[PDB]
Amino acid sequence: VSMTKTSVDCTMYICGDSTECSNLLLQYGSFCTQLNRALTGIAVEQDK
Amino acid sequence: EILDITPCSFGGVSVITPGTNTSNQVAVLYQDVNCTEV
Repeated sequence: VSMTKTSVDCTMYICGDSTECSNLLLQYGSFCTQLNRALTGIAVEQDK
Repeated sequence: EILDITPCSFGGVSVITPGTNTSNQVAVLYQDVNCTEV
């Protein structure tokens, strides 16, 4: 029925405490944002 | 001597807010972490 709700911080997962790495991640656009919203989805419809 | 290393940034942060037309008051939530900074 329910799956273990997992939220993954692609900002720190990809770039842990790095500013230049964070800028490089931002250069890719919003991919981190799509990942975050997809996981928040998984969580919300799992709760539903 | 043997020392342990633990990465920082425990958990995340969430925002609890009512409707924009209701009020400006907010409540913050720190996931899977005890109240340390406050």
